[PDB]
Amino acid sequence: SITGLTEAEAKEFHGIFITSFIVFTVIAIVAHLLAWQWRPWLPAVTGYGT
Amino acid sequence: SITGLTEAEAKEFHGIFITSFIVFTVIAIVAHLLAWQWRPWLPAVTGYGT
Amino acid sequence: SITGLTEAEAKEFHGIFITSFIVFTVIAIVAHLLAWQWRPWLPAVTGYGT
Amino acid sequence: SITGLTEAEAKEFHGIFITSFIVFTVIAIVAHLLAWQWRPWLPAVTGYGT
Amino acid sequence: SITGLTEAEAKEFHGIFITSFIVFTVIAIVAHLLAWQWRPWLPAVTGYGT
Amino acid sequence: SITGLTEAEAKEFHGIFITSFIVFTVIAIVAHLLAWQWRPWLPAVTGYGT
Amino acid sequence: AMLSFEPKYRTRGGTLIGGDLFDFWVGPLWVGFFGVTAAFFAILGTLLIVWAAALGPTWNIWRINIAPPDISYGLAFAPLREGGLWQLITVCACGAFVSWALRQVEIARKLGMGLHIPFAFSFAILAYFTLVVFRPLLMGAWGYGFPYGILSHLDWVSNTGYQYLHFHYNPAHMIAISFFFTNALALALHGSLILSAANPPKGEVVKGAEQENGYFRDVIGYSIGTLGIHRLGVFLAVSAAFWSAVCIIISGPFWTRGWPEWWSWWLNLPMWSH
Amino acid sequence: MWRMWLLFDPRRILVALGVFLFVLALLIHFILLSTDRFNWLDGPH
Amino acid sequence: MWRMWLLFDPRRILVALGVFLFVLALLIHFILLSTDRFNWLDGPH
Amino acid sequence: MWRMWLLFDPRRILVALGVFLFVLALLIHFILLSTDRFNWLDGPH
Amino acid sequence: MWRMWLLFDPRRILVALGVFLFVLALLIHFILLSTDRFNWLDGPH
Amino acid sequence: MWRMWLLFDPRRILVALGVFLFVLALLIHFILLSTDRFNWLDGPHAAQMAPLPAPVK
Amino acid sequence: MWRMWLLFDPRRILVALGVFLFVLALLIHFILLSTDRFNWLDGPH
Amino acid sequence: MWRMWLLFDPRRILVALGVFLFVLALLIHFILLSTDRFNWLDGPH
Amino acid sequence: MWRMWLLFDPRRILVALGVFLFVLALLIHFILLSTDRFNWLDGPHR
Amino acid sequence: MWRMWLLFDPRRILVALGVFLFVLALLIHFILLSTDRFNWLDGPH
Amino acid sequence: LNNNFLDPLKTTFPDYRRGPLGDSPKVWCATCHNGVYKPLFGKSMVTTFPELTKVS
Amino acid sequence: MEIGAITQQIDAAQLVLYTFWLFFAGLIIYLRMEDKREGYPLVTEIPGKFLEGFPPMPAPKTFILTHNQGTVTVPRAVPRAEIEYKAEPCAAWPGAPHEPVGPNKMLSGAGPSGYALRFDTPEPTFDTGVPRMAPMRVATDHVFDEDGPNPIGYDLVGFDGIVAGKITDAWVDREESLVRYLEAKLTNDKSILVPMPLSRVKDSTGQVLLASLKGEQVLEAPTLANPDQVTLREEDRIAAYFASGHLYATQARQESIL
Amino acid sequence: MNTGVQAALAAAAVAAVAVAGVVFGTFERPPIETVQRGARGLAMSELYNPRFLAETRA
Amino acid sequence: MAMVWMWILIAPAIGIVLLSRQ
Amino acid sequence: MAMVWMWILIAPAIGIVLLSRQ
Ligand code: BCL
Ligand code: BCL
Ligand code: BCL
Ligand code: BCL
Ligand SMILES: CC[C@H]1c2cc3[nH]c4c(c3C)C(=O)[C@H](C(=O)OC)c4c3nc(cc4[nH]c(cc(n2)[C@@H]1C)c(C(C)=O)c4C)[C@@H](C)[C@@H]3CCC(=O)OC/C=C(\C)CCC[C@H](C)CCC[C@H](C)CCCC(C)C
Repeated sequence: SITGLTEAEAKEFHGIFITSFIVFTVIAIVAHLLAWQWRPWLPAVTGYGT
Repeated sequence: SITGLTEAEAKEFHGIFITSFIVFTVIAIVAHLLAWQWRPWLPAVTGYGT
Repeated sequence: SITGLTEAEAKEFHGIFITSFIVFTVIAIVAHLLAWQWRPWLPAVTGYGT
Repeated sequence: SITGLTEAEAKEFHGIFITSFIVFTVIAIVAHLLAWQWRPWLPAVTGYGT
Repeated sequence: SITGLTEAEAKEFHGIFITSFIVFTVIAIVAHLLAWQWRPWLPAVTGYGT
Repeated sequence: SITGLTEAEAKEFHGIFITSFIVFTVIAIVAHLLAWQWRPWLPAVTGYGT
Repeated sequence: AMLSFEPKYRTRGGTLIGGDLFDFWVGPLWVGFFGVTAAFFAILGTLLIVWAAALGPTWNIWRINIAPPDISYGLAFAPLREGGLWQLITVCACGAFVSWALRQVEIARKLGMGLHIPFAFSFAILAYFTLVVFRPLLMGAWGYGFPYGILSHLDWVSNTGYQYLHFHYNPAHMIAISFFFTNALALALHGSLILSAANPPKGEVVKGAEQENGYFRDVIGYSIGTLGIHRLGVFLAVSAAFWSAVCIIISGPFWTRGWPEWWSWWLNLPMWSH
Repeated sequence: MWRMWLLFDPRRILVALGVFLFVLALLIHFILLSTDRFNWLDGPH
Repeated sequence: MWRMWLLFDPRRILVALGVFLFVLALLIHFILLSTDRFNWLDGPH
Repeated sequence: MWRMWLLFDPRRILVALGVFLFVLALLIHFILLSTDRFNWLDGPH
Repeated sequence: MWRMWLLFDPRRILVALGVFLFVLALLIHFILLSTDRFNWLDGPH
Repeated sequence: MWRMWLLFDPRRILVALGVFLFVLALLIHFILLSTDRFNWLDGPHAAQMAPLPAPVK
Repeated sequence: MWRMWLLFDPRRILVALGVFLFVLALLIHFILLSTDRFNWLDGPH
Repeated sequence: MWRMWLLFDPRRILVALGVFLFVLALLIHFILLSTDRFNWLDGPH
Repeated sequence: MWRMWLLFDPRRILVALGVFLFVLALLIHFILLSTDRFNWLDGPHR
Repeated sequence: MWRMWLLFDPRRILVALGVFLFVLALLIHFILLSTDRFNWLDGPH
Repeated sequence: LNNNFLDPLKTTFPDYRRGPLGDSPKVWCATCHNGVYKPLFGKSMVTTFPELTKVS
Repeated sequence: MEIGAITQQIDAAQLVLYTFWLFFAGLIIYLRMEDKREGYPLVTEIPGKFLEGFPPMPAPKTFILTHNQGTVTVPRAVPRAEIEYKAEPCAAWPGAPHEPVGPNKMLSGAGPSGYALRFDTPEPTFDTGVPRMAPMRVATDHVFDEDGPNPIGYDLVGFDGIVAGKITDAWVDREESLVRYLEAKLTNDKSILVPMPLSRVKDSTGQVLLASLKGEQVLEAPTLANPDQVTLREEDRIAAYFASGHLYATQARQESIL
Repeated sequence: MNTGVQAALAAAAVAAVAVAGVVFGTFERPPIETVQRGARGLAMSELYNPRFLAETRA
Repeated sequence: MAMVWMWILIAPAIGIVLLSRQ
Repeated sequence: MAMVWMWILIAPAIGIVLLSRQ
């Protein structure tokens, strides 16, 4: 191939790349859940109002 | 074909492209529905008025 | 031919080009109808006057 | 033929060019008729004077 | 092996890279634990309040 | 061996590198202990106040 | 249309993004992905400039003035009629300049050339980025950027210079000017020497490296050579832009007083201090 | 009018048209945002 | 009058005409928007 | 339209298309954040 | 979609993606720091 | 996962990560020093009594 | 004067004439707009 | 004087004459416009 | 003086003479316009 | 620790060490001289 | 201030209070302002000293 | 008191400015005409249609060359013949690129592997008709400077790490006294020239690194007609072959990398 | 290494250290307080170093 | 004045479509 | 709070040694 990776190596990287993307997204989701508890965003048009 | 893709590869890539666009647009449609609920746009010439 | 297209492919693309143009224009016409309903333009010389 | 077109092609392009020019002009004429109705130009020396 | 490491050397490097990252993270965690005791961050919406 | 040293020099240099690093750190620890005695850092949120 | 020797050189490839989709020529110009991007940013940026001019009080080309936001807006995106249009035009200009440089990289790769030309142009981009983003960022407000107007941006330069009351005493300003002046002197010398060798008196044979190197050894005792002069031309022009970027980045973020006062460090050296 | 495709390459027209349409749409949306009457986000002042 | 296209290249004419007409149309629309009388968005003030 | 991928490789347009979508979305998010009504962080003043 | 790695070097893809993610993360953190409500160092004033 | 070092050069990753981590750590320390609450050298603590010239927009 | 076209290329003259006439016409229109008396859009103030 | 064209190419002279005459005529028209008495658009002050 | 055309090219001389005479004529006309006495358009500048 | 000279050239070490120490000493002497308290020539004030 | 007050005090000032040319010390902008756009940032000290606001 | 006034609105400085504009317009016309002494008139997708653009092409000028190698008139009435490049167009419409053919694209003559048909004689020195570029075995008055690398005896290595040969001699410019080519003895006993601007002399490992070609592609590089001199045309052939490797050495180098 | 190169590198090294001494011994730094007083983009405003201003206010 | 927009936006679209069958 | 700096200095030092004796 142009890159030089075989079909097997290309599949292996893609499996790791995709599963690493999911891990990053999951950690981010938990980070946002924690961040929401500290300080919610998306206020009403009147404001947050405590 | 000048890309080196076979008939089966072209259909598979096309299927991936279509489902991604539908998923991306559907998520966008739900996001706009939530955004309108949070804060509507397109005011009257008077304004928004609470 | 300068483009190097035969008659069959020249006609085929024109058919796809026309229908894409028509759909794009029809969507724009509906958008303009909704835009005019939301906020008309082209005021009188004395202003929009309420 | 320096241009590279044949006599039949010159006849064909010229007819299509002229009808396209007429259509473009007729639309522009009506647009200017509507534009004059909305807001005339060429004021008098004193001014438009409402 | 686009770089030049054998399969075993890839195993060797990865093993001590993981623990070096772990030790670095563990030291950082205690540093953040101590820094929190000195001066906490992430205040309430009303402020730190002494 | 991209460095150019056999495995014999690697443990030789490492052993000397570590003990030199220990001496450098222990001296720095003593310096910081003396520095803390002269002028402590990390004030309380209300200041130093001697 | 193509030059007489051109057709053999129009090969496919050399692109960084996109590939064969945008790899074609329109007339003499090659497009590529960044040509599409450069065209988009250039056209949109120019159209926004005209729209900002339409909102202004004049159509005089010399008097059109598109100004940045107020300082009070800080780093926020201002409303379009109060400096927001300036910010959009700035973003378009940044996109257009970077795309132009990246397009040059692809063109040089298609011809098998070195990347010296886009490298040299990147220093011009750095100076612009210093003026409109880097210096405003350090000052904390987009209002520090210069207004977009042929004569109005000279007013910004003048007022900015007198905020330090004598801008000639800026030390990086002196170095940058020395590079600009030397580059013009070097350009005049280089252009003259090549033309003098290629265009001797009528009926005389064309002259080569022996006369070219011989000329400056006779007049000044040294010749830098053909490779050296083109190295010098890049180095002088690039350093003029680099030190220009330095001279303005230190004016306000790293110096808030009159520039002549800065030279008190030299006047107060203990070898001769009063 | 189907004869333009034998006078112009469809690919080069589409890329030209795509840039032209996107620029024009962006310009008009920005023009409306810079007016008081047709600002659909903050509305009139 | 059709031998003119045996003289002038139709492709170069159409591209130059297309650029010329779009730039001119943009310029005229922009000039009207700058005026108080012919501004159709915000209008007179 | 699967035939389109026999002419142009869909793998070579993803980064170009991904860049386009990101810049468009970044523009819209920044425009909304600048407005008083649609600022979702500090909210209306 | 694993065929993407038959055309593009994963070294270039990962470095470019990593730089993009880091710059994006820096931008969002700095934006929050500039707000009164979401500043976690000095807090609201 | 370990196979990545067959693809990435350990020489490049270690040097690049070392530069990245130090610059990031230097940035975070400087950010904290710039804050009143987290300045660990001088610590935390008159503008209305001695005002600057008023802005004129 | 028919012999004029035995001397100059008819294509180059017409292109040169077309550019000259448009620039002159554009010049005259602009001068008239700049004047108070002959401004046909806003009129005399 | 008929042998002036045995020295100078008529094409060279005609182009030079046309450019020279137009620039001179443009200069004179502009000079008159700058005067109070001979301004035919706005007239005397 | 007919021998000078055996020394100088008539085409170059006439071209140089034409440019010189016109630039000189332009200079004199503009000098007179700048004067109050010989300004034939408005007269004294005031 | 005597093995450090099998790794570094004593010529470059002694030259670098000598230059470093002298410039460091010059830096410290001048820093003290600029202070009022540690000025040993004219003294404080 | 310099012509009517400081200069006529030339003989009253001792010679070490005068310049190298023997002239009396004189006032300029920084004598009051001292590097600030207003002296003492505009804070007034004469409001409670009416005797310093009227010429005898 | 109005010094410099021509009319109530036109002043002297304004007139001098418009005088410069007329001169500058003429200068740009002159410069653009001088730009058209090479490659014009333009060729189109028509067998006999040529464009000269505006401004038109200038009158011919003649260069006299040294040592009886002739006279050169530019713009040429009949342009120089082009090489017989081997490429297949990627499309039929104007503006489309072409793809070089052959297993070794560096020999196709298309893209960066193209070159000009220059003089088929060596460039001579001005003082004597002696060839300007000569191997140091012939130009014995040139020796390598100390405190600088000496590449003689180094291995010639492609960017893939494959050794293609050993450096045997260096070719110097007798006019400027500098190295322009390194001569390498290849493993097939070929004795090719490599351009110095495309060679990285790593004196630490004793290697000359080629970033443009793989080791096996070096073995097909052009060879000199005779071993002691190189013509101007051969210099172009050698440069084109090595430089085209940056786009043609691997399929990856020709495709978009991101 | 060539003696002329060594002298050039030594001179460059001395200049760089000398420049570093002048730069770090004289320059100010952000943050800087700006008081705008003219129109947008006319660059009519006042600069104030907060550290210098704090000393001046004292 | 909806007529002004309706003509200029829609009529060129029809003109292109009706020219497309020539 | 001498301990706050104590760990951030000493622990990476003892971290390297304990890491280097595996
Ligand atoms: C505002 C409220 C909270 C907060 C709310 C959130 C929320 C919500 C999130 C974060 C997230 C992050 N925060 Mg935070 N965060 C706060 C304040 C901080 C402070 C601080 C000094 O106060 C720090 C150090 C951090 C640190 C971080 C990062 C660990 C993380 C950003 C991920 C990233 O940059 O990926 C970019 C870099 C990469 C992805 C690495 C590149 C990987 C590549 C693709 C693989 C190959 C790499 C190759 C070999 C090298 C090339 C690339 C190189 C980097 C050059 N936060 C405050 C206190 N923070 C995010 C997170 O948890 O993500 C996991 C997240 O969702
Ligand atoms: C604000 C409250 C506290 C404080 C809160 C914290 C917290 C919380 C943390 C720190 C951490 C650090 N602090 Mg602190 N810190 C404070 C004030 C200080 C002061 C001071 C003068 O007061 C000093 C000297 C330090 C010093 C340090 C460092 C020891 C450490 C950051 C390490 C680093 O940069 O890794 C970057 C460099 C590397 C990781 C080396 C890279 C190794 C590579 C992979 C191997 C090859 C190297 C390569 C080839 C070349 C690169 C070498 C160079 C890095 C360029 N702090 C104040 C008092 N500090 C962090 C820590 O403890 O980390 C363990 C941490 O979590
Ligand atoms: C001020 C009062 C009215 C108004 C008064 C008028 C008047 C009067 C006219 C218009 C006309 C137009 N108006 Mg209006 N118009 C108004 C406000 C608008 C607004 C808006 C956002 O408010 C929009 C989007 C428009 C849009 C338009 C266009 C539909 C049209 C210009 C045609 C053109 O540019 O062809 C340019 C493009 C071409 C000519 C391409 C044609 C094919 C070419 C020759 C060959 C291809 C070349 C090459 C391949 C491509 C190059 C060109 C490409 C198009 C880029 N108007 C206001 C409300 N408007 C004009 C019109 O309708 O003409 C028919 C016209 O006369
Ligand atoms: C101030 C009082 C009057 C006035 C006083 C006069 C007087 C007095 C005269 C004119 C003359 C002219 N006036 Mg008037 N004119 C006025 C206001 C105007 C206005 C206006 C908008 O108000 C316009 C458009 C004009 C226009 C004109 C021209 C029609 C005419 C000759 C100018 C010229 O360029 O010829 C020069 C150009 C040529 C002769 C073409 C050269 C032909 C060459 C030899 C062959 C082709 C060469 C080459 C291939 C192409 C040409 C080169 C390029 C075009 C550069 N006037 C006012 C109202 N005007 C003059 C005239 O009538 O002459 C017949 C004249 O004597
Ligand atoms: C670094 C050394 C010097 C340098 C070098 C340099 N410039 C270069 C290059 C190089 C090597 C190129 O290769 C490149 C080129 O191709 O030139 C022909 C270029 C170039 N240098 C240019 C200009 C330029 N360089 C300048 C300076 C310098 N260039 C440095 C002093 C200046 C100055 C001092 O003012 C100018 C004006 C261009 C002609 C060209 C790059 C053209 C380009 O960017 O193309 C893409 C963009 C457009 C075609 C239009 C973009 C329009 C914007 C979207 C809107 C306008 C924004 C702008 C902020 C408006 C401001 C107006 C007011 C200031 C009046």
